[PDB]
Amino acid sequence: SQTLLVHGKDAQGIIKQVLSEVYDAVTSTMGPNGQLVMIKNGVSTKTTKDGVTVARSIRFADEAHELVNRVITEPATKTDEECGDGTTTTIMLTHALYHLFKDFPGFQHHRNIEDLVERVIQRLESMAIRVEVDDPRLYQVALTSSNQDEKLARLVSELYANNKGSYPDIELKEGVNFEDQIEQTTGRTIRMFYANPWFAKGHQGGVTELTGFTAFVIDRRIDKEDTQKLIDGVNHLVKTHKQHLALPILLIARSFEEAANSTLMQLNAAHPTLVEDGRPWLIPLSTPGTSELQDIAVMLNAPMLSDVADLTKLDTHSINGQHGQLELGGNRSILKSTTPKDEDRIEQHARGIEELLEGFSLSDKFSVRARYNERRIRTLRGKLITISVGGETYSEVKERVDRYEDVVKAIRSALENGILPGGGVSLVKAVFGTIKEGLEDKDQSAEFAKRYINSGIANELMRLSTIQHKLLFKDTALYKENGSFHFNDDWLNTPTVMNLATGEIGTPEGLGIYDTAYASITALKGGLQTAKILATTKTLILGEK
Amino acid sequence: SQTLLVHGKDAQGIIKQVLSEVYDAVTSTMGPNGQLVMIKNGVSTKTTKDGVTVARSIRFADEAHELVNRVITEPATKTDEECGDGTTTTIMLTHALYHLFKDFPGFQHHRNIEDLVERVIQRLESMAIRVEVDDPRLYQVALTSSNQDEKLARLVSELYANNKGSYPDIELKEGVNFEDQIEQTTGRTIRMFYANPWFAKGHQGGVTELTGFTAFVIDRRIDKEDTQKLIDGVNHLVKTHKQHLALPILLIARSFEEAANSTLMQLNAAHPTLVEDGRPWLIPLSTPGTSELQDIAVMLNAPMLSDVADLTKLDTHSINGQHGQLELGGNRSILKSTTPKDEDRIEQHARGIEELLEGFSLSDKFSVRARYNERRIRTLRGKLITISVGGETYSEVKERVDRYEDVVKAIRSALENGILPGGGVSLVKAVFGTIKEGLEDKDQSAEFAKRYINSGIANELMRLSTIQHKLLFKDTALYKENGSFHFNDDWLNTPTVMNLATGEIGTPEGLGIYDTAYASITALKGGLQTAKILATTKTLILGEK
Amino acid sequence: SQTLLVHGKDAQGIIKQVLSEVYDAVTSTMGPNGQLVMIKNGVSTKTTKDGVTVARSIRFADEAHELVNRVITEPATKTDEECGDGTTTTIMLTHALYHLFKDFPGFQHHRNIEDLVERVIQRLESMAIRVEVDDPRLYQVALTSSNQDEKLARLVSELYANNKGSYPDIELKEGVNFEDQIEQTTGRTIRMFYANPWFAKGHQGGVTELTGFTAFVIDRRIDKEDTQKLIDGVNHLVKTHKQHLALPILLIARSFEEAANSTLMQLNAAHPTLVEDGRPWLIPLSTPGTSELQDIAVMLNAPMLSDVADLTKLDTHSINGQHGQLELGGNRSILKSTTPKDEDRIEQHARGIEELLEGFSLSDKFSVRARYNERRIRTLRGKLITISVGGETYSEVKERVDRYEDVVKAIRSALENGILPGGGVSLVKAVFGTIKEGLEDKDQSAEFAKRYINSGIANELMRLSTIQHKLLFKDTALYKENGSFHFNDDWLNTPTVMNLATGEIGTPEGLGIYDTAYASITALKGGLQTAKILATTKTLILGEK
Ligand SMILES: Nc1ncnc2c1ncn2[C@@H]1O[C@H](COP(=O)(O)OP(=O)(O)OP(=O)(O)O)[C@@H](O)[C@H]1O
Ligand SMILES: Nc1ncnc2c1ncn2[C@@H]1O[C@H](COP(=O)(O)OP(=O)(O)OP(=O)(O)O)[C@@H](O)[C@H]1O
Ligand SMILES: Nc1ncnc2c1ncn2[C@@H]1O[C@H](COP(=O)(O)OP(=O)(O)OP(=O)(O)O)[C@@H](O)[C@H]1O
Ligand SMILES: [Mg+2]
Ligand SMILES: [Mg+2]
Ligand SMILES: [Mg+2]
Repeated sequence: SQTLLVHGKDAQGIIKQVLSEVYDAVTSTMGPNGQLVMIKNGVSTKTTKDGVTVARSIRFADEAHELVNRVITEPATKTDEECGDGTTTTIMLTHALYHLFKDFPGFQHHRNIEDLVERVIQRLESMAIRVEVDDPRLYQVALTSSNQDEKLARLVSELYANNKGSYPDIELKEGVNFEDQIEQTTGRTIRMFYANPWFAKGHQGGVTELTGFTAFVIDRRIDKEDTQKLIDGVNHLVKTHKQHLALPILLIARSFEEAANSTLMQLNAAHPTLVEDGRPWLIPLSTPGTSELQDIAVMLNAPMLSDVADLTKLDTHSINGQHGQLELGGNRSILKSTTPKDEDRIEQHARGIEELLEGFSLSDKFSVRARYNERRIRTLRGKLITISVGGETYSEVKERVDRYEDVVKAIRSALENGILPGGGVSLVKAVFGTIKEGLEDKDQSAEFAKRYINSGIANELMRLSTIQHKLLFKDTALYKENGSFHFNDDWLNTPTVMNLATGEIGTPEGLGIYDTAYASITALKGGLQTAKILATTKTLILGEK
Repeated sequence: SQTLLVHGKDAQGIIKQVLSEVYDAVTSTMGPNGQLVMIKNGVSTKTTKDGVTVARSIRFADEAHELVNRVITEPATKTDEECGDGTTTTIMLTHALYHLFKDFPGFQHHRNIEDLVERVIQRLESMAIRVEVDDPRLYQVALTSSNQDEKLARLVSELYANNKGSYPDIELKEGVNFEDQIEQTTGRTIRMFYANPWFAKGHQGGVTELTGFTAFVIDRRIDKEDTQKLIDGVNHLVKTHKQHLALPILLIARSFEEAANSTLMQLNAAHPTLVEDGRPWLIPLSTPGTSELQDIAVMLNAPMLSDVADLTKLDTHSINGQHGQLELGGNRSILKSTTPKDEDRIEQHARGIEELLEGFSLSDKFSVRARYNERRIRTLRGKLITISVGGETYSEVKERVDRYEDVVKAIRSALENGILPGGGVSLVKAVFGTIKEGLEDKDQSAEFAKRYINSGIANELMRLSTIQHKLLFKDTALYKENGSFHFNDDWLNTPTVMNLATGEIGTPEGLGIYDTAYASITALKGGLQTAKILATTKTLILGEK
Repeated sequence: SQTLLVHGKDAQGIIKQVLSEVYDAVTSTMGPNGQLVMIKNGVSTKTTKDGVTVARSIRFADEAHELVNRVITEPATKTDEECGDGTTTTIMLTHALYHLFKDFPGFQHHRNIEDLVERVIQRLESMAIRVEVDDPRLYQVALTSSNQDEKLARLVSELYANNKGSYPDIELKEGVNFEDQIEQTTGRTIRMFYANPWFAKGHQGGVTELTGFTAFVIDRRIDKEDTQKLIDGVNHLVKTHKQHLALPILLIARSFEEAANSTLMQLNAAHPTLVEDGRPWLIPLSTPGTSELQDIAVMLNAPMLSDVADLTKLDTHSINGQHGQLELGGNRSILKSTTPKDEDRIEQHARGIEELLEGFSLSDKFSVRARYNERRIRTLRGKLITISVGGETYSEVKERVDRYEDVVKAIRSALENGILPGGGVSLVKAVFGTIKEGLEDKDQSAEFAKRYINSGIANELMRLSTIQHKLLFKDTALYKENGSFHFNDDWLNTPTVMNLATGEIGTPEGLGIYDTAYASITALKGGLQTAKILATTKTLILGEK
């Protein structure tokens, strides 16, 4: 607390200090050849090469430095929390693009750097190699994202390929044995669960399996206001429409407050003739994006309802009690048995969501909105699998669980969005291409030249695409010959890289080195934003009021 | 705590230091091109360009320095809290005018600077372009005050323009979805609320809806002194005048203390024949400027009463029980159903307040006295709308709620008081107008020249009106040609600026760049005083006694 | 707390600093000639030469230095916890191999050094001399591991050799006398113990001896979820199948939570007719690697059961109550009386585990997978013995107990995995052999030369195998002649060392100086990993988040 207000040269000096320091730490771990980072936590030592673990746990002494560090880190951290294996690439570009912005000052040049890089992103978005579960490149992506795990990459891509038709939902648990072990189900993970522990079998939050139910989906949150309409709706359903009904009745909703749960507890005891072996016949279920409830409505053949008063106005046309098989739970509910008739309804709805995605724009296909609709698809069409991951020690078990989870994340987002050739090649093909497109285009060559090429940003941006390919293979066999390396036309057609596991040289395509499309795009997208913010900030305020 | 008394050279040296530091930090965030500010708060980083959020959160290490900072910050902070988008302009002029005051010392010159700038405020006040909700310039103000929000400016201007007759009262909630959602009501927000939670339906502070009531507005604050007269008045109303009475009875007042609420609770229990389904038939209501209660009286057809003893001396002439529809609440009460007979009374009372604003002086029209009276008009004639603002994250939703809030505040005060051409032009036109008006006027040129032109103040002030235009457009396409820029007669007739979003050059009128009149006027008003205060201070005291 | 982020030159310097200080301290204790280390602990002084004790309790002032010290110390400490006598070796090589990694930089050389040393490991693994309990080398191993204890080594070797057939399980107690005293039993230590103290005789955790029982092994952890099925299973067993039953019933499992134990307390009280002299007839037993319960199932003739619901569906074909003799206990249970009919079942299961080890790989034979399976064999076939260790003080008794425990750990892992000739010789033979093997082989001598010999790695790695032999005998009778020492053919065929206890010179085989194979292997394996880690670290982080 010497100076709480830092403006101008000093500010940009500290920004540049923190960036370059964070850059040298995190990039050192990149690739399988990356060098290590030892981290302190109290009385132990987590020694690692995982870039996400380095990025997250770097800390600074000065509040002003740490203020900048959080701006560089929380974008890269946030990539893996949604993607899987692509954090270090984000920080690299943040550094490279920041260095660019400062090379070309004046806030027309800045707007030209934004526009050019956004057009490079579009080339990557179009480059996306779409892939099916049959494909052996899935193994290659998983082999890439696992730091060469012969055993692991083989399991997951087999597990996806062996379910050629339905997209698997995988969960992980700490295993007891040395060997791993799999637990396949024909079950669908559903996002609903108990409102109160009383509504389970045994009356204490147990896992209630059922062989028949009659579901209803409400949109509104239920609190002290709704207590009248529940008694109206429930006694209407059991008194009038008891003929076409399979117990128990599920009331699926957004939220159930403690006032509403106590009322529905009394409604179960009101009709004790329907209580078979202790099981309550009425269960309220909660879910923590209103379309995720429409899925739940569609899965269980339940009607969609907007108000709690709508339960009175119902008929056999809208009420349909399923004779399937459900497992209600405290964390989540699981549907197992689905008749061919019910799966027919769910696939037709699943095509409808895929038909919205088919016609989305190119950049819209990599949006949050798009990834949220693909989440809904996996909920509907997707079997449940539970892998108990093993190892020699407990610490290898827990370490291996993380490397399983990174792979699962990558394979899913690979076939979802796309795949690209790795080794920092796809980035170089993209930049060098986007320059050649607008320049070769005689229509806009006039102005395209005057902004980018004429100014010299094009050639700067071309040198920066190299960074990754330099970081990986500078000081290896590939770079020993011919001083540095000639990025000529002959390379651009058939791009040579080195596999750092085996040692051999060839194309990324031939050697089997692939990145996920969503990573290297979202790295660049976030890399630009965070490079801009750093480059365009001129003031730091340390005063907690 | 070295020195607790600072006089003279040392005192002004700190003021100049603090004013220059706060200037550089805040004015860097001006315009859409504006550079950013990172702010610490514990373990997070709010990075922003909003000059308010910067201004408010600047802190200084030395107590002496922070003493002066509070004086420079609180006026600019206090502009947004009543206007919406007009804070950075305040600090700019506070700097600019401080420099003017010190350039011309001696307390005859000081008096002259005030008078000249005060006449410049009048020329701004007369430049105010009055605008209807119909007008497409409302979009242009909203667009400007939103930093180019195509979606937001369109929505709020559509919402005002679709209600061409009744001025909307908007509120904002944290929305769940990606999309926004709109909740239009035919309701008027009223400032009364429950004294005690016992008086609602269910006896715990709930939202009691009613379809009939008989209100009585009291002026005085109620405490232990008034417990006798309530029992006199209440039993007089129920025993004698029960025939012309619709329950419940509303006792609206300034403040109900805990002694009086315990008495009225017993008065409800005293007559249990009138308690219809729990609802207490007597409710005391509180409000946190006595004419706001006169509005509440006119809305509910209740008689205005000075003393609590007046409740006995009443008749069927003074008492009038409404059969409308009211919703009593803990934060505020709302009236929805109003019979065309009632809105005939309310509109006539609304015109009567507009009668006072028509004939007010020009400088009186921008006062607090004026704006408070306009607050009354919106309480009387105004529908209620509640927008649940959405987005991708929680932080974007809360970020976007403020940008909604700032646009609403602007649009309201735009049509309320006026609209001016932005881009720091209007200020130049104002100063170059005021100097020429007094100079060209044959009657007062003899003395006008001797004060302002001969002493050199006019030329100083002419240069300072440029400050805003220079900060925005220096280092751009507009200032590149011909060194600096020529503010000649050719410019004053048709003033050129640069739209910083698009990059094209033109008039503020032609490009659609508009500041609110109340902002740029209250920026100057506040600029002068605060500049005066800083320039006319020669002693700082730090001692907590 | 000056800097929390150490990168590059600074990082490697501290690693080298710490390694070379930890090397100097621990290696000085090596062999019987080793020099001493005094260690503080509050208000006393443990003065020692046992390398494990040195390494573990070395600390550093700077957090950065202690960060690295944990990485050097935790591997060698973790050798003796499983192996017995082999920590200083591990550190010695960690130093040596680190040195090598730095001499040959560039990460193709790093992969070469690994592959070469990995083949040196294989040659040691093949050099492993397998040994029977009858053999007099077991004494020679013990003699080495005890720093020459004539009285101790003789006992433990005599103890294993007198039980020529069954592998003795040894435990230790602090004795009262000067002399040692032994307590032989025909008892088998079993890993089950009381869930709750209520289930023992006297109802407070006592040692309940039984002469008849009927055991049942459950796989799952038992908590509040399983309380229904236990009452279903227990009353099914006692009501239906009471004829073929010997009390008490033992419910062996993974874990019994306090909800399940309170249920079984009521089930004993439910049938008081079967309570003979206080003893509860139903005991739940817990165990803190799923195949160890299959051993417990086989030892007691109990059926293996996955679910708790399986107890209902049972028959005389699956149920068999033993009429042996068991001793239940708080820490562990003990089986004494086993009929020849039972031991036939247990020996056949033991051979079945051994037939898995017959068919393992050479490198897999030294795995934790292998060592866990061999732990199962000793539990099955293995008589119990308890030695109360004596001495002249309390401190010598406790000192001597550790040296017993090292010899037991060594002798067990010697005959388990193998024996090698000590005096640092087998390391020199292995390295000098592995070089000559690949070189001599005309098939691969083309490339083997190009990688290892031509580069100079071979000659460096050969020099480093000397390290151990140099540190023992440099500055002795063996090294005084001929300046340094010639490691020619003549030596390799008959490798001369010195017995530092006597003084005389001869072969390690002849003098009787033998290392445990598992030690000098797992030292090298660990030395390579930890050298690599140290040599490939270029970032230290001290930030406590
Ligand atoms: N065998 C290989 N040969 C060459 N390059 C490889 C190989 N495996 C991975 N890469 C490259 O290394 C880069 C990925 O590095 P790495 O996985 O260490 O960091 P990241 O994916 O950016 O972030 P994270 O720490 O989340 O994994 C990719 O550009 C990829 O092409
Ligand atoms: N597209 C544009 N082109 C040119 N000038 C613009 C544009 N948009 C806004 N401005 C100018 O920016 C100034 C307003 O600055 P800004 O909105 O950053 O701060 P403020 O309104 O003083 O306070 P606050 O921080 O509360 O918004 C006005 O003078 C206006 O003319
Ligand atoms: N009488 C002896 N003559 C020659 N060498 C010996 C003799 N006794 C032991 N050694 C050698 O000394 C080495 C063992 O030393 P030491 O027991 O101090 O190391 P360590 O086993 O790694 O440490 P710790 O026993 O604390 O785990 C072996 O190489 C062994 O061959
Ligand atoms: Mg990874
Ligand atoms: Mg604003
Ligand atoms: Mg020892």
